[PDB]
Amino acid sequence: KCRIEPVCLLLHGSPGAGKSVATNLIGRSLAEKLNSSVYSLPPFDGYKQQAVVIMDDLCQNPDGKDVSLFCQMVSSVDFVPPMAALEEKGILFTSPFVLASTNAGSINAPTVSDSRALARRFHFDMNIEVISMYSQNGKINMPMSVKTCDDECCPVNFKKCCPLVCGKAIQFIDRRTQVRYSLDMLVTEMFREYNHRHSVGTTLEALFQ
Ligand SMILES: CNCC[C@H](Oc1ccc(C(F)(F)F)cc1)c1ccccc1
Ligand SMILES: [Cl-]
Ligand SMILES: [Zn+2]
Repeated sequence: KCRIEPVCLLLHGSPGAGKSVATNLIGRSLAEKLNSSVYSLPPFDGYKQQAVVIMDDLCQNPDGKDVSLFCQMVSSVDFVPPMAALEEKGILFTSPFVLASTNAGSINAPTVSDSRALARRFHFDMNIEVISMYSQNGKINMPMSVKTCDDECCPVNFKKCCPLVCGKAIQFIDRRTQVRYSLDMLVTEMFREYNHRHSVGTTLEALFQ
């Protein structure tokens, strides 16, 4: 149990809510801070210890295999993804971030213990809301949402701003506290938690716990 636990995000949205756009942008911003890239987990072909793993469109009813793998990934246990069937060598999983999206209001695992294990691991658990101006027919308008903002915007974690970044088009709502974030703000939060987990103070604290 020598690995720092990945920082994990779950986004709940609807099919047209731009869930995958959101995880892609959050993921890329975080990955760039670590000089790395994003890897989408095929539901481990192509995994190369990328800093950010994305799991898009989690089903509402994961089975025991889904639960088991996810709980390996998001933990402090050394974990070698299964690669034998791909005839590739075993390598330790080291991604410090895992982002997931789902259309489910609530994920329901097979047992309530399983549900507790998932809840423990989704540190950030947010609803996506698309702002009505930027949605037609239940589908987010990407041309509108990617259009560069004027200079009233100066983003923290991106080189330029658009409504996707600063909360004009999409917002993220904490499911426990109802606190609201722009995508940019959420990246700041996720990287702060990463820095917290990797700090000397935190790691030395664990010697006494
Ligand atoms: C095989 N069952 C559906 C595939 C699977 O769905 C999942 C649903 C939930 C979870 C968990 F456990 F909540 F993390 C993990 C996976 C999934 C979805 C997207 C990416 C990887 C795996
Ligand atoms: Cl149980
Ligand atoms: Zn903006």
